[PDB]
Formats: sequence, structure tokens, C-alpha cells
Amino acid sequence: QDLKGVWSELSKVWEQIDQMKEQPWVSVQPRKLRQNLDALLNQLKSFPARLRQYASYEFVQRLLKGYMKINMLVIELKSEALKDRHWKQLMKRLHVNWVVSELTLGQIWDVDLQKNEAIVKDVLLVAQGEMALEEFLKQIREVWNTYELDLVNYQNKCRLIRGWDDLFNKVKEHINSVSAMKLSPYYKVFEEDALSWEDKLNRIMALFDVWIDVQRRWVYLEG
Amino acid sequence: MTRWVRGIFEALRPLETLPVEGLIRIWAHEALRLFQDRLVEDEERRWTDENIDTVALKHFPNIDREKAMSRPILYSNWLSKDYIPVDQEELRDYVKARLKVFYEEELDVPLVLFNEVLDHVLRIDRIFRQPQGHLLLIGVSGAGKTTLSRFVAWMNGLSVYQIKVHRKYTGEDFDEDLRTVLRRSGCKNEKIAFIMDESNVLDSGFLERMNTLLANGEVPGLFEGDEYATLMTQCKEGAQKEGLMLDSHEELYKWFTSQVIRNLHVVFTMNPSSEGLKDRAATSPALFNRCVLNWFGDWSTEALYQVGKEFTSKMDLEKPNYIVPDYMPVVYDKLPQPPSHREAIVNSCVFVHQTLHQANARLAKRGGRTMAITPRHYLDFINHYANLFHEKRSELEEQQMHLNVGLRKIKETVDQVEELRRDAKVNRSTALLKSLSAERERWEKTSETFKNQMSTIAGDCLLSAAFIAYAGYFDQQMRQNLFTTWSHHLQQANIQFRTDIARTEYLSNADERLRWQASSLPADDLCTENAIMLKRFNRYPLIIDPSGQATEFIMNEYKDRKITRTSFLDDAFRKNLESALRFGNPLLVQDVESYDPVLNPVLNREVRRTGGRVLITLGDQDIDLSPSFVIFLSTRDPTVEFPPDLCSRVTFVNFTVTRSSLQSQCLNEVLKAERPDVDEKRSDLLKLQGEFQLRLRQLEKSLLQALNEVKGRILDDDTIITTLENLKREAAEVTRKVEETDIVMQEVETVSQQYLPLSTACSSIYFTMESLKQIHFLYQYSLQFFLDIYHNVLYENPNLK
Ligand SMILES: Nc1ncnc2c1ncn2[C@@H]1O[C@H](COP(=O)(O)OP(=O)(O)O)[C@@H](O)[C@H]1O
Repeated sequence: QDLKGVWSELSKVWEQIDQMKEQPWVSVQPRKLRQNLDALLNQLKSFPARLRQYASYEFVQRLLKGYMKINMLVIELKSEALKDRHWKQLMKRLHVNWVVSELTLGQIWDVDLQKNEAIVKDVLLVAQGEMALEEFLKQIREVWNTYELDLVNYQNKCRLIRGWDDLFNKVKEHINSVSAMKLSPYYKVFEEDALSWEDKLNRIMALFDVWIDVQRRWVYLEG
Repeated sequence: MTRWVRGIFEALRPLETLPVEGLIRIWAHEALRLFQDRLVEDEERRWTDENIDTVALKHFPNIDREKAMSRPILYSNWLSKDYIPVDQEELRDYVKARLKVFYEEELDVPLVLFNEVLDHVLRIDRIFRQPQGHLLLIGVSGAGKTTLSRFVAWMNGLSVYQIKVHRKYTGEDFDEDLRTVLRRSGCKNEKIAFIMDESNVLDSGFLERMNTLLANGEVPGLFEGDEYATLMTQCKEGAQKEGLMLDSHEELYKWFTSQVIRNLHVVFTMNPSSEGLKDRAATSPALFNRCVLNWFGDWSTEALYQVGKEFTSKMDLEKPNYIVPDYMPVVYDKLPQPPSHREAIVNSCVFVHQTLHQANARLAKRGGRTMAITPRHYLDFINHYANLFHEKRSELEEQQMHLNVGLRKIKETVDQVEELRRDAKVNRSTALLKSLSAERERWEKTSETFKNQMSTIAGDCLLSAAFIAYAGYFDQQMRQNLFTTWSHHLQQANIQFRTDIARTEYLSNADERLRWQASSLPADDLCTENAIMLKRFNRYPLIIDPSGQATEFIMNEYKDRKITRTSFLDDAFRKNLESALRFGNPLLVQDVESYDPVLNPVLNREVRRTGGRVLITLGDQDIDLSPSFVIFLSTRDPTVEFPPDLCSRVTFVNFTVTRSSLQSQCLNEVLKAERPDVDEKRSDLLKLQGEFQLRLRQLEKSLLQALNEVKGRILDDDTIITTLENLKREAAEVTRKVEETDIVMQEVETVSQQYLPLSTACSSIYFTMESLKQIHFLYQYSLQFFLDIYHNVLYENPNLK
């Protein structure tokens, strides 16, 4: 009857939902997920009103609407900011036991993301801050492994160094940034790297402060 | 006229059979797109529009002018092809669909399609689909220049490329960027929409190279040396791709020239400035010869109304009780009659924008300093309206839910005490029952008050948002005048708002004001209102103060958040910016008159959320952004003029003392130190707008918490009623205050009127001392000096004893 038909349509919709949920979270595309959600919503809306008045159909429709409204949270979680430490942290807060390799969209959809929106947003902001700090560390490393001294010939007698001003500005910029990076409590992660980089920068600062004076005195006395 | 001929030929080429009416239509459309395109004001536009049809009918009779010359003249090749004329609505639908697709791609911020946006999109598309079709755009900031340029460029496949200007932006940097963009355009055959604002155009060194690039089609000498060798080397591969085998260097350079001319469209965005535009013409003629220019200034009334309607669809604003007033104040002529409540609210918003235009024009006529008012301010206003409406509605709903929970708890406890009476104690139980019944009736009255506030919330939030977003640069008197005008308008429209609304109380609470007074924020009303402005902001506030109390106050407020100080003149400013931009701390900035355009990405709040990372394009460097980053711009000079670009991206917070602010401050001090009873009554009147009510609700919540510990032990003496007698006498006190509020208002008005002449004398004396500096350079006096004199008069006065 009509009840049997709506039950069959419900079974088909649930099978489609399970099939799209079997996709592992590593291989899930948020944009394609949203497109498939919209397609499923359009398919549901194609049902007759008599089948649409059933309670189970309403429950599945509101579940898919909840998935639609949390699609933005899925996009935000599907960043690289999460690392795995923040994933471990949210695992600890939400008291769920998953496997990172075996992670798929299904278990996390079973977890009420809307109810835990505050925790999820806090995790996201923490991840963004830690990524900001880590990207700053990557930037300092890559600029300080690629920086070269601007050597220039001098009277065919030696090869001196110019560009003291720009190098000194870079060094002071980086030392002040690292020193200020002790605050912003996210510093509790990646602290030994920060200390080593600060020590190296201070060594550079002192060595080149002595170097500039030695070069100036030597060129003056040479003349 | 030669571009007129070229346009007519281009439109007529794909078509083979056209009656005379079609030819006249194409001719009129080209006349509109070439002549009336460049005009500024409305009178000249109407003149041109009428003269086009007059000439058409005079030189072409016997034709039907309706089809030949129609008011909504529009041409596009998107609908079908062959540049067929299109009706406005079909193109509207097509642009809506393509804009939705654009939304899924980029620029998730919504756009509202009124007629002006449709026309400008059509014009920009027409200019882009043309070899060497450079474009100039002249219009007020926020009118939709960069957004529509980028939208049209993306629609036609043009890949936008905009340079980011900053301090010490040397010419060699622009040379490198020009080399990069030329290589991307000509060598790789990738079409580019190169967009330049006015901040980087200010320096004339760049404009000469850009002039040469515009006129010649490619600036000679930008490639020279090894970079020139790389140019030719990659140009050989470019010719390989197109199958145009050439070996001589000059000929492949000419091919690169042809590729650049064919595949580079440059759009300029310039704010309206007669003298500025004259200087641009002086330094470059091709900006007006090579570049066809389009003018679109302030949004029309229809545009403002449509934007307001589209941005207030989410909020309720649906009152089935709203009626249509006789003589509805209409600033939008196409309002529905009868209008709905949402219709009236959007009309009131449009009126608020237009009346701020009128106030600014009047103040300019008077000869004072005026700040530009742009549609970006309108968007900021509508955002504040939405946010305040949602916040206040949520607070009211939560408070009503709390009251309902309390009522259910009291009903259950009444049933419990009846059951305990079922089994001198009985008299105490009867007293408790009567007391609980009285408190229940009081909570029913409180529910009625909740309904009244839910009624007034819409208009109250509208006025509060209009104050918090639009005003802020004017003095106290002008703010009061604008608020009175808005209140009178809403009173005309039968929009419910409390007639004695106080801006300071409804946009804050007691704790925030106490915290502000803990810092170096004086109790002056202007300072409290501007602290309200500083707490809530969508655009980053720009504080102006000749006294410097702002800097100390704002550093004390954010001292717990490792705030830092930095000036524009300091060469480390970019330095500090980067730190504050990634490590997540506020950074107050001073001396804004020497504004550095490098802050433009930060003020615009334009961020890119890619690769698990949010990025801000600080100059030519991409920087991680932290969500906890609030920036405050400050200046000590109060008479400095700001460019319209800066004026349209920040909310102004004025701390200058004028003839009206000091008057009110001195009158308040007189009342406080001379009639303490009157000042106490005035404070009670001011706190009656929620603070006493908030205390009452907190106290009934405390009663709820104490009663939750019931366990039959509530009948220790069978009168826990002493706490509710405390509540009952407090409620009687607040009820008495509300009942006699009119008499208190009248008495405060009379006392303030009696003490006013002393305040006027104080203000005049202080301003005379301030302006004595022109008599001699030695006669310099500060406001603190006048306040010391005033305190020596009010206190430690032997004569008063
Ligand atoms: N038709 C519209 N509907 C809604 N919002 C708009 C519309 N046009 C412009 N806006 C908003 O106003 C702003 C206009 O900025 P824009 O004028 O391009 O900057 P600039 O003044 O530097 O050219 C955009 O950020 C956009 O969000």
C-alpha cells in the first residue's frame, strides 16, 4: 500500500545515505558532499505529499537538513589545521573512540556536531592558531636557509659585505617576532624549536654587530 | 564618434536583416553607452537622455519611437548570441544564476541586483569584450567598483590581478609586477583583468609607465638585459604554442605586443575628486583618451531600498498588529500601499541614510568638517541592525524562558505546600500561600512587561543600530539632533519604540560601565556613548582625541591582552603589524593622518580560507591571520581631513570637546555637587530602563535557587516569606519609581534649566581661554586647567560656606 511504498522509498534513501557515509573521511570532498546532499534533498522533494506526511520521512528530511547546515562545519574540519593532535584532543573531549586510518564520515555524523558546536569551533580556532605559529616557523627556517651574504669586490684586494641595513632589519624583525611569540598561549606547543631559533638569531645578531664594526675599522685603517 | 561607428558596426556585423527601428535602437544604445556614460549628476543625465530621443525623432520621422527608443535600453550577448537586445528581467535572472555560481566559486558575500548593478555589469562586459578595452571607473567608495569589476571579469573568463600597495613601495617593485603581469598576459596567452585603485596611483612615478603601457599597448624598456633574454626565450615557446614560428627578436617582440594588446584589460577605480581627477588628466591624457570611463556614484533610493529588503529577510520584522499610518513618510516612491511592517522598517532605514546625507550637506554649508558617507556605511548599519535585533530577541526569549521555569517551580511548590498543609504553623503556612500567590501575580505582570518589550524591540534596535553605525564623528549636539530626527520619523511611521530611550543603558550593562570607569574613562556622557561605540564595531574604529585619554583608556582595557603601541611614522609599523596579525594580539595605532595604504586588506576584512589556512595579503606577503585581532586607529589632531577611502572603511569615534559637550559635563557636575538629591533622582530615572529590572530578575532568580532547596525544610518556621517580602518591597519601590517617572522628569528638567546659565558661562569661558592662543603664543591653557578652576570654585570655596 502507500505505507509499504513509503517504507520502500525510506529504505532506498537510507541505503543511499549509508553508501555515501561509507566513503572514508580522507577521501570525502566537501563540495561534492554538498552537491550529493542537495541531490538527495531534490529526490526527497520529488515524493508525493502523502508520502511526505509520514513521520519517518520527516525525520530523514530533518536529518539531511541538519547535515546540510553542518556542511560548513564539515568544510572547516576538513582542513589541514587539524593536524592529529587537535583530532586527538576533540576525541578526548567528546569521549568517542575512532581510528584515524579507518576514519569515515559516518561516525562523526553520528556525533551531534550542532550540539558540540562550541567545542568544535574552539578546536578549529586552536588549530588555526597553531598552524599560524608553525607556518611562521617554516617561513623563518626557509628564509634563514636561503639567505646569502651580499658579497662585493673591494679594490681587487678583498670581497667585502654590503647590505648591512636590510640584513639587520630582517634579524631584528625575526628576533622581536620570536620574542613576542612566547605569549599567545599556543606557544606551549613548539617551544624547543622556538628557543633554538631564538638562540641562533641572537648569535647572528651579536656576530654581525661585531662584524660590521670590524669591517668599518679595517676598511678605514686600510685606506 | 569613431568608437560610436565601431560599436555600431560591431553590433551590426552578425545581423543581416534589420528594420530602421533596430538601427535606431543600436544607435541610441551606443549614444547612451558613449555620452551619458561619463556624466556625473542627474540634471546632465536627464538632458542627454532627452536630447538623444529628440535628435532621433527629428532626424528620423515616420518611425515608431516606442520600439526604436525605449527607456530600459539594454543590449547583451549572454542571452542567446549576436548582441541581441534583451529585456531587463531575463538578464536579471541570468545574472542571478551566474552570481550564484560565482558565490560557490568566490566572494561568498551576497550581492543585491538592483538596476544600477545590472547596467554597470553590462557596461563592464561590453568594455572587456574589446581589444585594448581599458576601463576607468569613477564613483564613491563602496558603490561596487571592485566587486562588479571582478564579477564581470570572472564571467568573461578574465583572471583578475590586483597589485597591493604599501609604504616604501619603490618603482622597481611596480616594474617587477609589471614584468610578471606582462609575462602572464602575452607569453602564456592568459587574459588578465588588471585592477588598480587610487592609493597606488597617488605617486606620479608609476603613472608614466602605466600611461606608456596604455597608449603604446606595451611599455618599452620594462624588459632589458637577462630578463629581456628570458622574455624572448619564453616568447619562442609562446609562438610554439600558437604555431606562429618566428626567429627574429624584433618580430617575436611584436607578436608579444599583439598578444599583450589583445589579452590585457586594465580597470582603474578612482574616488570622485574634481581637483584630483584634474591632476590625473594633467599627468596622463590616455586615462581619458585610451580609457573609456564609467561614472556611478551614490546608490539611488531604489538601490538602498532593495539592499535593505534583501538584507533584512532573515529577521522577523513581522507584526500582524502593525497598521498603516495616515500620510506614511515615504522616501521610496515605489513602496507598496498599504506597506507591511518590514516594508516600513526598510523605508525607515533608507530615510535614515538620506537624512544623514542631508545633515552632512547642511554641516558642509555651515562650514564645518564633513566626513564622507558611503553605501558601505549603509551595509555596516544593516549588519548592526541585524546583530542587535538578534541579540536582544535572544536575550528576551531566554529571560522569558527563565520566568516560565520560575512560574512552573512556584506552581509546584504551591502544590507541595498545599499537600504539607493537608496533614501557629498553619497560620504561617497560610501567610506563605498568600505571599506566593502575590508573587505569582507579580510575575504575570512581568510577563506583560516582557510582551511590551518584545513589541518595542524592533524600533529600539533600529534606532540603536542607526546611532552605533552612522553617527560617531559628530559632536554631542549633532548626535542628539540626528537621534531626535530618527525618533520623530519612527513616531510618524507608528513603529513602536520607547519614547524615553537611552542609548548608553540599552547598549551595555552595569558591569561594563564599571570596568570602563576602572580605566581612565571619565563619566562624561560623550565618553560613555563612545565607549559603547568602541565595544561594538564591525569596521575597525578610528579614534580622534585632542586630549589623549582615549589611548590610556584603550590600553588599560586591553592590557590583559598584551596590547602594543605603534605609529605610522615608525619604520617598524609593518613589523608590528605582522606580529599582531599572526600571534593574535590587539595593536593600537597612532598618528593616522599619515595613513599607510598597507592597512587596506586589514580594514576590508578580505581573507582567503585556503589549504587549511586563513591568509591576509599584507602588501605582497601572505600572512596567517588570528581570529583574536582587533586594531584601533588613533590621532591627536582633531581637524585633519581623511580621504574617502579611509572614511568608508572605519567607524569614527570623536572625543573632541565642543560648546555642547562641555556644557553638559559642567551642568552634570553642578547637579552632582550642588543638588545631590536631584542628581540621585536623575540617576534613578536613568537606571529605571532595565538596571533596576535586571536587579529584580536576578533577585527572583536567587529566590528560585533558594527555593530549589525545599525538601520540606522550607517550613522551618513555615515563613521563608521574609525573602519574598524583600522582593515585594523592592518591586513596590520600582513600581513607585515607574508610576511617578513623569514628575521626576519634570523636576529634573526644571532644576537643570535653572542651573543651565552657569554651564553656558563655563563653556564660553573655557573656549575663550582656549582661543586666547591667537592673541599671544604664551597664552596656552588646557582643559584640565579650566577643570581645576571649576573645582576650586565648586569645592574649597570660602564664600559658599
Ligand atoms: N549590489 C550589491 N549588493 C550587495 N552588496 C554589495 C553590492 N555592491 C557592492 N556591495 C558590497 O559593497 C562593497 C563594495 O566595495 P567596492 O566598492 O568594490 O570597493 P572599492 O570602493 O574599493 O571599489 C563590497 O564589499 C560588497 O560586499
